[PDB]
Amino acid sequence: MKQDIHPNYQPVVFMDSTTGFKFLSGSTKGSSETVEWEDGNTYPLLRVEVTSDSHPFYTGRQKFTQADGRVDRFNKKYGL
Amino acid sequence: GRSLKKGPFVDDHLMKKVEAQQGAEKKKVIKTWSRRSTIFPSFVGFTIAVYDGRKHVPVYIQEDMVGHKLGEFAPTRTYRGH
Amino acid sequence: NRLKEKYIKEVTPSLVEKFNYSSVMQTPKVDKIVINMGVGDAVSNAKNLDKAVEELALITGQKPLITKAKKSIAGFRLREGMPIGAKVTLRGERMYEFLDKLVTVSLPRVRDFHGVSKKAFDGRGNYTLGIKEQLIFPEVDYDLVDKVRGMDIVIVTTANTDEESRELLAQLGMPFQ
Amino acid sequence: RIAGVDIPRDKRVVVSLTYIYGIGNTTAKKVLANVGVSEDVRVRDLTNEQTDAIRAEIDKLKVEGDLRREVNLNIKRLMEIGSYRGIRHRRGLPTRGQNTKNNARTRKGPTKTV
RNA sequence: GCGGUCGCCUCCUAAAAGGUAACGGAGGCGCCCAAAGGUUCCCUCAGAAUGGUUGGAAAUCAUUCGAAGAGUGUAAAGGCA
RNA sequence: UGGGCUACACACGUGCUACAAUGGGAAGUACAACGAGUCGCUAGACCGCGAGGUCAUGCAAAUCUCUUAAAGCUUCUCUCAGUUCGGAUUGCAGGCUGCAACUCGCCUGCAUGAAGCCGGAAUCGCUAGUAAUCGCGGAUCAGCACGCCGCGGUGAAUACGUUC
Ligand SMILES: [K+]
Ligand SMILES: [K+]
Ligand SMILES: [K+]
Ligand SMILES: [K+]
Ligand SMILES: [K+]
Ligand SMILES: [K+]
Ligand SMILES: [K+]
Ligand SMILES: [Mg+2]
Ligand SMILES: [Mg+2]
Ligand SMILES: [Mg+2]
Ligand SMILES: [Mg+2]
Ligand SMILES: [Mg+2]
Ligand SMILES: [Mg+2]
Ligand SMILES: [Mg+2]
Ligand SMILES: [Mg+2]
Ligand SMILES: [Mg+2]
Repeated sequence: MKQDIHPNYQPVVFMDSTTGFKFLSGSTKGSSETVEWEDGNTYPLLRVEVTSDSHPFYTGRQKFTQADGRVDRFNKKYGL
Repeated sequence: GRSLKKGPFVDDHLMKKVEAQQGAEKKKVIKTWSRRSTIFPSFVGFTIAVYDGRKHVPVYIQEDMVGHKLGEFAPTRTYRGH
Repeated sequence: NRLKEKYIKEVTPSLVEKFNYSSVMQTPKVDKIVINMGVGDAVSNAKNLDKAVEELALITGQKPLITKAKKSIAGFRLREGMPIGAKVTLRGERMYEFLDKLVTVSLPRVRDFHGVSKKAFDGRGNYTLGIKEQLIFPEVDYDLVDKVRGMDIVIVTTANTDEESRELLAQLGMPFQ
Repeated sequence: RIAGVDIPRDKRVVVSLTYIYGIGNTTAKKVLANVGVSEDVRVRDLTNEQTDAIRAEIDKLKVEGDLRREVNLNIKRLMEIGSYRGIRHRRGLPTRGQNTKNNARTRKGPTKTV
């Protein structure tokens, strides 16, 4: 790998702030904040909104009523 | 819209007409002038010939159409561009 | 490295079992990842190409190769050789880390994400995912970007069939529809 | 940020939230009241805890892509049943009884002097 | 007479050496390159199929098919992987 | 009985809302007049985010109600952004009136958030409690007005002059 041309690349642990699940990868992004890690090391911490451990499609668990047929809607609206 | 307490509306004669045909494996066209009649669940599978002002346009009532008035499927004006 | 460990420990035996491989060498692996940013707008303004190159470099951790029109075209207007489009090649640890980020963070951040296509296989076991919009990668900073651009991420594997490629990618983590 | 939309960082939190499709002023005020967040605080100054609580409250709602899908599904359903409303949607004419001899620009598009 | 032509290069005419005419059939030249030369090293094309955001027949990317169907500054013939 | 008079590639009249900071939003507080009311105006209470609903009260009225008017004034916020401007359009869910709201009513709530950055040629009204601006009531009216008639609140600039 040629020297002095590529972007700075350092290890970094990122966390899905919704669930707190964290794990380590590499990125060109850094943070003014850092955290420790297993194996006994410290890495910059990158906060993330969503990951595979929280995204509805990944988890399979839905969050709505899956719509309602119009016949059922009619019967519910008019108590029939 | 129409107050909930009143419940849905359908002309009684039309409701009787559909009731008479509820027990029909092969249903027959139901001719009506009652555009104001709502589409009830029992209407599904029927074909209602709604008067549009000059002729009875047949409308096949699928279950997706419930909640709508009959006249919503019988346009009264014909416009083909200028 | 975590994704590599997954591949070596859990994925490999499972693939061998499923596809009845005589030798471990037959186990498919992700050979390389080629991420290409097609920038035809460079003709109208090169600064767009410069910013696209910068963004791709930030995403991948490597300086991209700035490709040039190999042929001259009228509606695309390159007396052959003008710099339209760029790419990056990832292998080994960098490739595995980038793929892990792609599966675990970047894709979840796609607007109204319902998985990834399942017919997007070349027919020889190489997959390619078309990102419509950047900013799904945390490095993009979502403000330095002036024009939203996408990319094509080609995962080239040693699999001989799209079946094997799909199995490998699913086991490595791929939200197929 | 919150729903995949980067709300203005320097606006007060209610105004920033309003930029989320499916959230109006009333909805933003309601979610902030439920979470316990003062409306005057600029979003840039929000703490991570506040942002996470806001994200949970918003996720409780239907917003953004799903809301667009639902509304478009309703319009498509009208079109496909072929109601008067569906035909109005199809031909870009007012659907709620407005007169079309004049005005109706919002649906018709810019006037074609021809 | 008027019209056309006058020097050089390539093909056919040209009759399997060479050469061979016509106011015979077709085209070019009066340059260009400071690398588009020499050498060392390295590389192999054109298209097609499929997949892939902007992107469409066709820009960039990937895999297979692909013996030359490309390229060789500039006409043609010969030659060159 | 139903439909149409409500159509819609367009052209032109008359109005409403806007394009913002002399403003938007939030909160507090003050001052009218003209008119209408019996199966009609409806107090007060409770329910509902609101439209409104229920119970129920006075009044054929200088007695009760519609009716604590809005601009206004005092603070807080917003900070020039097609925005906390705008409110078209559309989705959903509702309240009424009516036998009935699809053609084809008004209004409310949530959601959405259009063009629009002060307007070419040209053209209109106005000389004072006038223009501008702010509300209020009434007729027709089961329900349906940015239109008309009427009422008051605040409230200016300009007129050298008769050549055109
Ligand atoms: K109409
Ligand atoms: K008009
Ligand atoms: K008007
Ligand atoms: K103010
Ligand atoms: K109606
Ligand atoms: K004007
Ligand atoms: K009235
Ligand atoms: Mg919003
Ligand atoms: Mg109308
Ligand atoms: Mg010879
Ligand atoms: Mg010879
Ligand atoms: Mg050469
Ligand atoms: Mg009649
Ligand atoms: Mg008329
Ligand atoms: Mg402005
Ligand atoms: Mg006078």
